[PDB]
Amino acid sequence: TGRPEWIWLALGTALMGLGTLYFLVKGMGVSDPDAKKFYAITTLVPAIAFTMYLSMLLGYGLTMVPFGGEQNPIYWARYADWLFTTPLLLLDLALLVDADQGTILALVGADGIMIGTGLVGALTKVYSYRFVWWAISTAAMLYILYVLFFGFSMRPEVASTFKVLRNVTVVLWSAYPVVWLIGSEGAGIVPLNIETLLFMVLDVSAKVGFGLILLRSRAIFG
Amino acid sequence: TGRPEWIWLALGTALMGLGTLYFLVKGMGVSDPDAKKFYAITTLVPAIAFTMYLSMLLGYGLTMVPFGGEQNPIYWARYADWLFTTPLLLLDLALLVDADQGTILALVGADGIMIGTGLVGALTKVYSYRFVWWAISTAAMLYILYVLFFGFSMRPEVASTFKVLRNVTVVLWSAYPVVWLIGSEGAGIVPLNIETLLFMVLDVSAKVGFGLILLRSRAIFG
Amino acid sequence: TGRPEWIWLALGTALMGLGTLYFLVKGMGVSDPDAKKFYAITTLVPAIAFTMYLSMLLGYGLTMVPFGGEQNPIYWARYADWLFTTPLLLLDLALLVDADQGTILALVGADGIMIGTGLVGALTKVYSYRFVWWAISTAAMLYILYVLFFGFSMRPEVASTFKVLRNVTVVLWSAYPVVWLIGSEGAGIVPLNIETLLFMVLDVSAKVGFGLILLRSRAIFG
Ligand SMILES: CC(C)CCCCCCCCCCCC[C@H](C)CCCCCCCC(C)C
Ligand SMILES: CC(C)CCCCCCCCCCCC[C@H](C)CCCCCCCC(C)C
Ligand SMILES: CC(C)CCCCCCCCCCCC[C@H](C)CCCCCCCC(C)C
Ligand SMILES: *C/C=C(C)/C=C/C=C(C)/C=C/C1=C(C)CCCC1(C)C
Ligand SMILES: *C/C=C(C)/C=C/C=C(C)/C=C/C1=C(C)CCCC1(C)C
Ligand SMILES: *C/C=C(C)/C=C/C=C(C)/C=C/C1=C(C)CCCC1(C)C
Repeated sequence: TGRPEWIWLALGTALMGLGTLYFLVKGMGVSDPDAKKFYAITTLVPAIAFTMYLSMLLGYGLTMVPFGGEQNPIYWARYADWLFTTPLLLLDLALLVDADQGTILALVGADGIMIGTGLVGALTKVYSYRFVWWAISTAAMLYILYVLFFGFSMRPEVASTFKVLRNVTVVLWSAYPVVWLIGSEGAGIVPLNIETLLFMVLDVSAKVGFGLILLRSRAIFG
Repeated sequence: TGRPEWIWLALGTALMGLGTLYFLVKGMGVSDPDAKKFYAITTLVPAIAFTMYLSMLLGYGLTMVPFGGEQNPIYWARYADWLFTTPLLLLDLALLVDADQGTILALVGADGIMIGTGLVGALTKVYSYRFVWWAISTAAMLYILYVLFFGFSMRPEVASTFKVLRNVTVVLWSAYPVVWLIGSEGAGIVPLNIETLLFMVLDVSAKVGFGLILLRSRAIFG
Repeated sequence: TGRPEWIWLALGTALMGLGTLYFLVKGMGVSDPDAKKFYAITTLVPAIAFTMYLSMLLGYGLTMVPFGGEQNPIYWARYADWLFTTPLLLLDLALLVDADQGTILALVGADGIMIGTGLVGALTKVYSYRFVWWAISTAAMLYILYVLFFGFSMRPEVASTFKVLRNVTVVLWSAYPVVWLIGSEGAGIVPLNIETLLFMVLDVSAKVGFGLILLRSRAIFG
């Protein structure tokens, strides 16, 4: 459309759609209950992202936020996506290593706090306070990354695949607060069309790339 | 009130209230943990619907959506209801057959996608796009119905009761996308007062009728 | 600020922040899975409350509701807090006594209904109807309190600690509907600044006070 970022929302929509259908077909036939869990979780993630990319593409998931005395285009639908998809991604990791339930609840809840405070930050009209929310969200993120690294006799296959996905997760997720900070939600140093591209690349990598690694491994089978 | 559909919202409120109190009294005394689960799930469903029917009745759960250059009355509270009640209904089925957790997560998540995209569709102001959301929601519904039919040594009692509730579920749930399509959210072929009646009959049947079948069966006891 | 209630939102923010960091440090080193659960649940509760107290403090979690022909300041962020923190508090109790899953689902769902109907009540513009929602919410609360008292061979340590926390819970939670009723959401007999103080004292007691009791007990360890 007239939104220069449309192309990246259209490509992200397509790529998440295609990944969803690929993982859907792929899990057909799986009967191993353990594998079934990883397929469900991992197919749902880009399915949800598909819908929220489409909602941005069609303009539904966009709102205007006044701050710095301008009308700032804020794509709120990203936060509806991440609210569900990031705990699911963490559940994939958590099930892989057979985490304690207390650790899973710590992780999902810290994640909720991460996304929810990112959303408040995204919609806050007092510019300096936006970054207070950014910082609290970032602290939740660092708690999560901490736990993925220092809170965890897995069969070697589990350990191997977990170590790869953990490294994928730390590197990609750590980029999100930077993109937000430099983009239109934060300091406005990078234009929205380039921010939207950055988040498209991260999201497809963190969802479809991550799931391709995971669903290809024997680590998911009993 | 001045809303011709008020009578059907009032009757639905009453019928969901009465079913809630009936199942509440009925489960008094149940000590079998397995039965306790089916009572909790099944009592909660019309309790939630009661509150959302009342919110429509009092006017809180109604908003105006501009599309086709008119101010279209959209009852959004139905989606808050269904967001919680339809996965609970699926959990009842899922527990009955002792489904794998991966299958339960596939089902709840597809359901979330179904209702959430129905909600986006209901609130979308570009008329043609409303039906894009309808179609995606319908595809999620067909996934769910698929799984209820082709994804599942139950004691005979389980199998019998499941087969009945599964048939109830496919027939009633499949009617919802049609009512939406022909009613005020979609093509506007049927007036809101008749749509509201249709959804009242479906909802009471899918909640109170379904639970009467289920809670009467010995299938719910260990 | 210019909001006389700011001091109590600032103190509540600080006290919930400090309790969160205290329980965080405290649970460092716990390896007992059972204890890990109670720490996660119990650290998350004031963490969430911290964010929602800060959102009120900064003005984000405040909206104006027209009712009685005035513009009534309503802090909606309390309901986002409680929506998550009150079922977590109930989960702490429920895990302590090893409740049946059916009882946990009854409790979380009644709780959802309690907070959600409180929220509708808080945002309803027809003044008399506000108290219809109050009453339904209160009925959900009384169901919960009922179950905490009459629905439950625990090791003596469990029983002791549960009896204390149950008594803490009944007394503090029962005060919330009264504060709402007499305060700015309800009859307007007590000013918002005094209401905000009352809820600050209850919240800190029900979260940080409750968790101090719980996390100090050996009841949380296998
Ligand atoms: C059969 C497998 C390999 C997957 C094909 C399904 C299609 C959709 C997603 C697949 C590609 C993603 C690889 C993961 C990592 C990346 C960093 C993706 C970032 C996107 C950038 C654009 C590059 C081209 C693509 C169209 C694949
Ligand atoms: C004791 C049992 C039978 C239930 C009585 C509790 C009352 C409320 C619901 C009970 C009736 C519902 C039967 C399920 C199926 C139906 C298709 C219901 C659709 C509603 C249509 C109106 C018919 C009359 C009613 C008032 C029951
Ligand atoms: C190490 C322990 C004791 C806790 C210290 C962490 C700090 C924050 C919360 C601790 C205090 C709360 C006690 C629970 C009960 C109360 C009724 C709290 C209500 C608050 C009223 C203000 C009183 C002073 C306070 C600043 C503690
Ligand atoms: C599917 C997409 C994923 C994996 C997205 C991850 C998003 C985050 C890790 C976001 C983090 C943020 C912060 C740490 C700071 C505030 C802004 C956020 C929400 C972008
Ligand atoms: C308690 C009520 C129940 C069982 C409601 C079920 C609702 C659905 C199956 C709704 C389905 C829809 C679609 C498939 C298409 C878009 C519109 C919906 C949300 C009405
Ligand atoms: C962390 C805070 C807690 C424990 C808050 C508890 C809140 C309640 C028990 C609220 C109850 C309410 C009703 C029973 C009636 C309507 C108003 C409410 C939501 C304040």
